[PDB]
Amino acid sequence: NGPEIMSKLAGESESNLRKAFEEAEKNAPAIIFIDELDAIAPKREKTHGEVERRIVSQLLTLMDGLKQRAHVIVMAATNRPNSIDPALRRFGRFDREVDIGIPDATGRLEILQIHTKNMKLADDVDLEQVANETHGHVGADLAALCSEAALQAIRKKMDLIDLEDETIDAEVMNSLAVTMDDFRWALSQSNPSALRETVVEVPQVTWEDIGGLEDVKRELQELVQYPVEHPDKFLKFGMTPSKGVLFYGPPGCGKTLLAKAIANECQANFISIKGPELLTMWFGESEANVREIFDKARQAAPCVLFFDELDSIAKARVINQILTEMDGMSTKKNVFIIGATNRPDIIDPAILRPGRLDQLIYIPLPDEKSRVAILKANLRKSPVAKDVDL
Amino acid sequence: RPNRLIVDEAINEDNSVVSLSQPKMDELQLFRGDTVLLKGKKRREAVCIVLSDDTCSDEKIRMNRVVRNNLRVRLGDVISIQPCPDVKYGKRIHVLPIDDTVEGITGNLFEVYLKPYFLEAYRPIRKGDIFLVRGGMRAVEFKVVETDPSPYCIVAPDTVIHCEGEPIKREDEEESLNEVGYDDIGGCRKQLAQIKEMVELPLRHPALFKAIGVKPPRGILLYGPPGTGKTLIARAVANETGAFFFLINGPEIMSKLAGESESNLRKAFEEAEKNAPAIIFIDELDAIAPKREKTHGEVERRIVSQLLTLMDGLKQRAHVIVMAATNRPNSIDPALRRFGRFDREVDIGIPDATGRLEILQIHTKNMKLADDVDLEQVANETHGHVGADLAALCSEAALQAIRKKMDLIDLEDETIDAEVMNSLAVTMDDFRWALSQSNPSALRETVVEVPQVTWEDIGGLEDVKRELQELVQYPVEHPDKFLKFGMTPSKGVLFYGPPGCGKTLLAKAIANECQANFISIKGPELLTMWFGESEANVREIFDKARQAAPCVLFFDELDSIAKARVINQILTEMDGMSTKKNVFIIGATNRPDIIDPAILRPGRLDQLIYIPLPDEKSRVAILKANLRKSPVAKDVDLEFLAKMTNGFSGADLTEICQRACKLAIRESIESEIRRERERQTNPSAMEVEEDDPVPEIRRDHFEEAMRFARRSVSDNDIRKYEMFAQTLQQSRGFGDFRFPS
Amino acid sequence: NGPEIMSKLAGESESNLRKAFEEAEKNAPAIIFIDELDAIAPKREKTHGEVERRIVSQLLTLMDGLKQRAHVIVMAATNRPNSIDPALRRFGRFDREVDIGIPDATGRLEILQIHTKNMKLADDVDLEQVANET
Repeated sequence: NGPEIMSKLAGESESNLRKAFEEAEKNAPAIIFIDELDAIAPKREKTHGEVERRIVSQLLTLMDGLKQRAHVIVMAATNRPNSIDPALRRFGRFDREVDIGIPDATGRLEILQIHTKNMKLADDVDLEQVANETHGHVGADLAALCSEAALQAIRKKMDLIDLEDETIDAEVMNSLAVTMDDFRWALSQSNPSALRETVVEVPQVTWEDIGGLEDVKRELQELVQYPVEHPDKFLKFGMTPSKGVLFYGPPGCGKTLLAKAIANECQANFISIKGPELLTMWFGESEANVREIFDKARQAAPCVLFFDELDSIAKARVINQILTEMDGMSTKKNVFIIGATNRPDIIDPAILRPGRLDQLIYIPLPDEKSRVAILKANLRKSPVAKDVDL
Repeated sequence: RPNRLIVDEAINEDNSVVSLSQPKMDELQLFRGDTVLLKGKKRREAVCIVLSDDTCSDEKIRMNRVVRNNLRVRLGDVISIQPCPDVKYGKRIHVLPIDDTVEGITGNLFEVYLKPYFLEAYRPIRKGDIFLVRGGMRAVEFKVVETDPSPYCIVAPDTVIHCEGEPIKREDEEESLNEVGYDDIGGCRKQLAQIKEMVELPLRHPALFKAIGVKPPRGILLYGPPGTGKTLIARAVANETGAFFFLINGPEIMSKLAGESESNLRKAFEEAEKNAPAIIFIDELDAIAPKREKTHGEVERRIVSQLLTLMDGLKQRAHVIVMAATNRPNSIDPALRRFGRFDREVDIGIPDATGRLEILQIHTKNMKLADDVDLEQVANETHGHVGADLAALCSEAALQAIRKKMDLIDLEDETIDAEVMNSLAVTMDDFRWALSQSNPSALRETVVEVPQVTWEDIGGLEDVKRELQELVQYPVEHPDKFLKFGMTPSKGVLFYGPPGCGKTLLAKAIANECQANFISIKGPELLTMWFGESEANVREIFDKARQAAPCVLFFDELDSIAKARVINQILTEMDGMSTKKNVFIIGATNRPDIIDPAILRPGRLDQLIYIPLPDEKSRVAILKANLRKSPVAKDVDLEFLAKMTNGFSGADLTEICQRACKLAIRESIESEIRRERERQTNPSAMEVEEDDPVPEIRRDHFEEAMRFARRSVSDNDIRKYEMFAQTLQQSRGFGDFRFPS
Repeated sequence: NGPEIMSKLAGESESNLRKAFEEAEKNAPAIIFIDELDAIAPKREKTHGEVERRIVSQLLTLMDGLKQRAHVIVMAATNRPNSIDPALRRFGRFDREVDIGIPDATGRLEILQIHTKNMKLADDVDLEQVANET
């Protein structure tokens, strides 16, 4: 445990660490686990004493003191890789780093399928529908949602669970099933989501969601699909792939709904940062805080990170912070940078140098077939009368 | 279920006796010589033998005074009766004279007060029973505290005696009356109901929660401003059930030596684990676990980590819950707000106006009030007071009523006679003095409440009323029809108009109509964030709105920072706010062109309702509305004053109904000068009646106050808002077309 | 005194505070007095160690540990109410705050009338005139 080897006296916690690693060495092919690593080894700025430095160095020495024949591996658990003392991210101690991030929409159905096992549900509930909502929930929040819905279904049955019957009879103990509006109450009335950061997923918009623009479809296919679906033919005659286009057009003509379409078609992940999330970096002088949103894109290899209104800081830097990062990013990874704008003349011309952001695709106003496509697309949910022409 | 019955008066003198009805004998089937337990208030009980008589009613029990007081029940209250087959003989119940009517007798009195009184009855005596014995003009009540059998005892005469201790005074009663009830706490009735919902059903039913498989809570945060009795509420919750309290103080486990405070924490959690379904309480959490910035040493980090380890080390079968108490949730070490330690967080905030009446109703209990006082009136004022401040107000008013009676409370009578001790009642101007002369309010932050303005307070604007009804009421009163054909609700409108035409008095009206809470931040509270670079300080004013679910947070003059950021800080927060919560953001402005256009993107703030100048019916409505308090003469016309003031804004004609009041108060002050300055003021032909020259506002006060009227808004600036209304394209273009047939 | 319960060894000043409050509890209706409160309980910014936090918390616990039947009241003495640790201005410890400010012109005549008692003055002096200045 994390703070259990912190709540000892001085000079005794290291005895516990040595005893734990000795018990790991003596036993079978085994695995130790360190929970809450950032409470025993924070960043160097959060170390005002010295006994914590003794614990950290003891951890480093005992970590490097293992043998490859001993067959013991160490798993730690933090929340963000910049919240660790960087003296233990060197080679030999902690290198491979996996990311069990936020579960997505269809990744949320099984996590409450496993919690609704011992609870009798009725036939009106629809786990797919509640899974469709609850953006931002984590597994513990969904356990709390299930418990709150069961408690609301108990609390509506106070007409039988009375004060006159203190000992509760065996009637309601096995004859109460939760219904759908209990879930909607427990979702609506309570449960604030504990999520504000980015989310990686494949989008579900389709190509016919915005019809037309066949030249743009052919161009985006030539710039995204072909360097990843056929990577050998790009090596036959040596053409290097491009690393990003720049859309520009009138405001609100389906730019994001077009940028997500190629991500869905390629089965590629899609992160998205926006305007107000961007310029709040340099309004509060946190300029060196785009490295994390780029190496997060490095971890998910086939992604397409999408800026949005990157001219928002051109009302009066961070363009240079992306600019020093885009050239340092290699090309064997297939991450692409599509940026959107509405005032294309006010942009910095250094972003248009060949190598950084070369293509300039112009998105026009919607034509007729695209208009009937988007008009039918917005009326999926609403039942419309059959004689309503479109 | 025929168990609970009301209690009424009795005639008989026998003790530990409960009255049953002779038509109902065969359901309980217990005879005369059987012992029963009676459930009473505040979790204290007593035991009795039964009597079967006809003088009792069908649902009413006739019982004597001391067991009515041991159950703490009075006339009207309903008690329960149940059989208890665990009757047995015992050894040395510990009797003790708890009164000052002993008359100095000491030694062995128990041969005439105990041994002849108990026999030929099988007298059942529970621990804490307050039965009296009268002998020789000495009515001594023996409240036992140590009973070797459990829970009650039958006293035998062969029981050996143990009475070496000293009789004590009323202090042991003073440590039993603070086993308080639900009625002893007011001002937070909603939060009391919510925390009772959270706590009480696991505690009284430990088996059903394990039976379904739900998780009982492990830590509740009782955050709120200090002094509102956040420790009395936990005592009430624990004592209204069969719990066991344990008060861990804040700096008491900080004032020990090094290496010894953690021993106290381990001993406290071990005592909680060993005992019953219990509740510990940690007062002043932010003194033992502050934010990380306020930790320069390391021993405090050892205490914090010890708290974290012992918090996570509990089991769901142990049935112990932890309540802490801070003042603001950003004032805690955020390593203990994770899942499993402290998640559910209730908010016993500032009591409101009608929430303040019961909190001094409970303090004015033992003080004799007169008939002129009006607790509703003092409750109407005192904005900002908390419960301790109202206790101080009551004490200061009683002290001022004492201090005015120094003519009898003299220096010649050092020992004060029993006259003024029970014949002094507080009157209303004492309360007004103690409110005015003293008691600064300890409140500056926001307040959540439902407003009390009504729709007819500003008449007219029926299109705006229909629009606000369509944008606020229908997504919450009928949430299923918005799901039938999938229209998502909007999340806020933006008013704009001339300055002072009743914007806030219109925005509060829909909050009152929807029975919705209403917070309000203003201009100078807004831009003082970015003038002192506290830009990341709107997250708290948004999640405070998240906690109260049906609220309508109202900005005011949000263009105040457009004289030379925080618009971006609201802008990154509004998109992150979900839509299943029904919080709405109505913002007001006066210069609608200077606003940031990024606030007008669809999704953030879409609707643009234009509030015009007040028309005629709205003018007569607001003019009658401002004259509720002032008595006005019945011949003072108002429809003629309505259609005469034509271009006047709503904030200008609210001024002339204060100028007329000032012009009448001048004449009513001046008329009293000559009446006391009568030359040769003789008792002959004296006006014993009050003449009352100005009893109400007459006609010529308005006829003279109208002469100083001035329209504030010109014509050149109302054309600016009309031009901005034309900048919205305003349904212009093609116009009508028809579908083909 | 203020720094007298600061000039002890570590772990011994709290013994002095407990002995003082015990002597107040045992005796008559009494009054204790704490001079120079801002040297044993300053603002939180002026606390770099932790033993001063132990003294402050000991003062808080012993302050709240009194009973209304004990008849002991506590008077402190600072120079400005923003120069105290604000954890002891809550309800139950230190609420009522009087202000013996600067004496005024005619409030200055009696304060030197009481000092010129044992000094023989002549007839030409005028205490009202010197009171008018200063």
